[PDB]
Amino acid sequence: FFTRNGSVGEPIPNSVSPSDFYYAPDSTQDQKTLAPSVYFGTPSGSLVSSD
Amino acid sequence: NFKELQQDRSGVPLDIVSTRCKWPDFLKMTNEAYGDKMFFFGRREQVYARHFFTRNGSVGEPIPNSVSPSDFYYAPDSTQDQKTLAPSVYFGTPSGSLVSSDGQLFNRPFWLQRAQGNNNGVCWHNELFVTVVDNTRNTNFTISQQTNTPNPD
Amino acid sequence: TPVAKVQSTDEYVYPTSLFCHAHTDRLLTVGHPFFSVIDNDKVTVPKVSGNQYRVFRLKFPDPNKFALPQKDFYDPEKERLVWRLRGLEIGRGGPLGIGTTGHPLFNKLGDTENPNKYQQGSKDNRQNTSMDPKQTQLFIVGCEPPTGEHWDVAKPCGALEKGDCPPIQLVNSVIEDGDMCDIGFGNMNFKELQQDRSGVPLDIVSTRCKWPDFLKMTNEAYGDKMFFFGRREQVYARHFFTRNGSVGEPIPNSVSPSDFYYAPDSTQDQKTLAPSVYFGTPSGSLVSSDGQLFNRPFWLQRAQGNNNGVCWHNELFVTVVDNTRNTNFTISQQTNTPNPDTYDSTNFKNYLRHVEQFELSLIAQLCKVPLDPGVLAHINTMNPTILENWNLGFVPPPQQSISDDYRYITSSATRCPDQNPPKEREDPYKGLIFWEVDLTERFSQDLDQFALGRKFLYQAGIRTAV
Amino acid sequence: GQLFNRPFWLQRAQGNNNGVCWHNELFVTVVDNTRNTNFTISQQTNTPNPDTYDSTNFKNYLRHVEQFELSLIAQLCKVPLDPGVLAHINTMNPTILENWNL
Amino acid sequence: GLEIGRGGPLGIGTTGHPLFNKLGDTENPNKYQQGSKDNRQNTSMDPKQTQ
Amino acid sequence: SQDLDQFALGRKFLYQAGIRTAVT
Amino acid sequence: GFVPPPQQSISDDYRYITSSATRCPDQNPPKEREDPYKGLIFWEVDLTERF
Repeated sequence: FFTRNGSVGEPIPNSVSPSDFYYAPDSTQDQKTLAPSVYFGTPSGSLVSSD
Repeated sequence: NFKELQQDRSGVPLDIVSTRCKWPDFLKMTNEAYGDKMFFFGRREQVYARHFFTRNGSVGEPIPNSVSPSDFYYAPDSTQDQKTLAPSVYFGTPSGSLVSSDGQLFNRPFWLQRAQGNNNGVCWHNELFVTVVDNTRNTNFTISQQTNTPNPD
Repeated sequence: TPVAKVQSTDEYVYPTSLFCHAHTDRLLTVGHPFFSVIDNDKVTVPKVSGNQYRVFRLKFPDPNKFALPQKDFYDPEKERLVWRLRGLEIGRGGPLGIGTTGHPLFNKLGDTENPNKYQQGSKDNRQNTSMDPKQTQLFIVGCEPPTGEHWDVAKPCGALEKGDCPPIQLVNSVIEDGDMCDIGFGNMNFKELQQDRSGVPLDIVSTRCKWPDFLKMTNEAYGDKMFFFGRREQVYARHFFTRNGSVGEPIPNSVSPSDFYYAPDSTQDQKTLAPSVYFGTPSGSLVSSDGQLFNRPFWLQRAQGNNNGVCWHNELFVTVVDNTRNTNFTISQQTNTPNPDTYDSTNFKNYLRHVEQFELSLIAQLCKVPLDPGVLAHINTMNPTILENWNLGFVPPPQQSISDDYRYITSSATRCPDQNPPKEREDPYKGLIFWEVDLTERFSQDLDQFALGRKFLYQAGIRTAV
Repeated sequence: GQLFNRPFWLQRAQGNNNGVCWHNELFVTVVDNTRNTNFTISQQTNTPNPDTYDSTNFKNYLRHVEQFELSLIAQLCKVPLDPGVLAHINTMNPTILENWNL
Repeated sequence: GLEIGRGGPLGIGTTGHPLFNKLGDTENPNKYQQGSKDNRQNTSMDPKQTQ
Repeated sequence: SQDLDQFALGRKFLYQAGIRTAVT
Repeated sequence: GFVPPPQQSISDDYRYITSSATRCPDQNPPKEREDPYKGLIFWEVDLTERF
């Protein structure tokens, strides 16, 4: 499960639907900027079987 | 209800952090007297725990100092490492395993011969509700755009 | 004199064609998954975990006091009635999901699945370690409470020194509501066998994990503890870990694979032997809706034992474990002030809550027992409380006696008349805790109107009258 | 995937001995690696009194407990020992006749 | 007819050697390793399942 | 013992062969 | 002239009744089927296997 790199096309809205509140990590010197929320999985076709 | 139960707004991923996750009330819809809410249904659910994590925050209920805390019982007060307990609010990261073509519910005709309740497929009011969840085709396609011009090398 | 050789209920219990439906409205319970929250004494939030036994004690209405319209099918001078369980459904309401348990201070030294180099030892090497337990589903139904087994501390035949290994004994007990199921660390008394209090996760560290004794429950003479059961259980070893502590039993200095002595004398780092006390973390893999025991009707045609589903005493015990809906929901509350614009970890109080949901539905058949001398003697030898509950035995031995009835009982010109002594003393299962369900006011003859009822009618053919 | 806790009815054996328990003996050979849970139990023997966890303190042990229960259904069979059956049994295993008589 | 009763709960137990003869992991090695006197390690495993 | 129905395997053997104990 | 009592007669027999940590030899009190000739010495002759 990976991320993408690039300019954000659509940023995360300022409101958090789980908590019903706005959120920002402005109290910390790390999280102040969001990481890219553009996720992608790598597929995997599992075991190939003769049956 | 993640909106009113988790004011942290950061306890579950973006698509559900502000939504309500509902499960179908099979017990109530089945025990309805006329049997109108559903007269046929199917389900295939599966999950395993992929990763096991903690929650960061102020502890809401401290672990009791008796045998209810397990290993954290016997206070490591003598040892500068383990004086303060790690958060005992664990959450697992879910994972729906391998999607297969064999396990597919959809793209098959169903014949409603005998319904579950007393309503045997009568579409009262000229109306019918079909409820579908299919988490086996949930692949999100990554798009890109070359906004700053296709010119540079 | 009377009889030997326990006979089937099908020989002295005559069925009728009268079937009744009875069900619970919906049984919900909300609690904490690991430990009960108290203030200091009174329980504020109980322990509700998805790895507990749910032992429902179902109470039936006495069929001998049912006002049937024409009672001419049975004689209350020579006959008595009983309920026989014929259909059942154990409904389960929550979504499928796996919850995890852990200990903030677990006795785990290292990971010995693959060690990049040899290791060390100090004081308090405990770690915060969580795990998903073994997956277990079971259902037992009977007219007596289930028997569970676990390994416990016994008294040795001589004295030992301080820190010696406690001797094991297999201890049978009743399984109660809120007892813990086995989770992959065995069936053992963690409170007595592990004085560390850090050897297993928080929800079991002080509990007794019990397993149903199927070997004793099938091999009992009358077959009353269970007359039907289903079970599914799955586990694999997820990680492979080591204990920390003083090694109670050393490894023997002789190596039986090579027939030689061995010591790491040539290698300075390996001279002190690393702990050979290993443990795996269990893991109940992928849960599936295909593998589900519950939300299915079960028709009890032929019981396992000689009790063919007869609910003696108007009682039924339904014992459920469902480790397939053990999703613990993580709650959070914003304390102090609902005004900050920046996230702080001190601003939020994290909580855990587990919610279970059950719905129980049964089809009971009325049966008549004609109480002839040999049937009476056999029922009395099997269980005296049956012939006490049903008015017939204990014909009245003494005669009348004067009690002299002193007119002014609270005067000082006579002796003290105090007597009035007895509090009611009936319940023999009072020391045990069950999820008591009352179905006395829930019996109905209109099977067509209920989901299990019409499932029973469809299975038996028997369509409703038009 | 369990093999155990199930009745197995010996209708016909694999070989020429159709379930006959010669010499009044039966061998039952079981391996069961699906119940190999080692119960890790510790004792506080060097630690009565302390309210702070120490490692020197607790003595760790390992234990394992097996439980078996074997049930069988035997049938009585009779063998009429003529010259041909006696010589055939003597050829198969002399100990059978030496244990009986004849 | 015969039946073999089995009483304990299901479960997998692990075993190991405190001084097991392993030099290195060869499933995925990042680069070349080394070696000396007494390279033994504490290593546990779950055995083959057999009934 | 010859009283087969008294034991779990013995009544399983009886159920398998039909062979039910005579009702007294 | 005796029925089975409603309690049952399942005996718990340990395989190593001399070992430490199993409580007792379990059978001190001679309650059931003791002849009153316990106090008298006779030349006890067993003819059970001699008929």
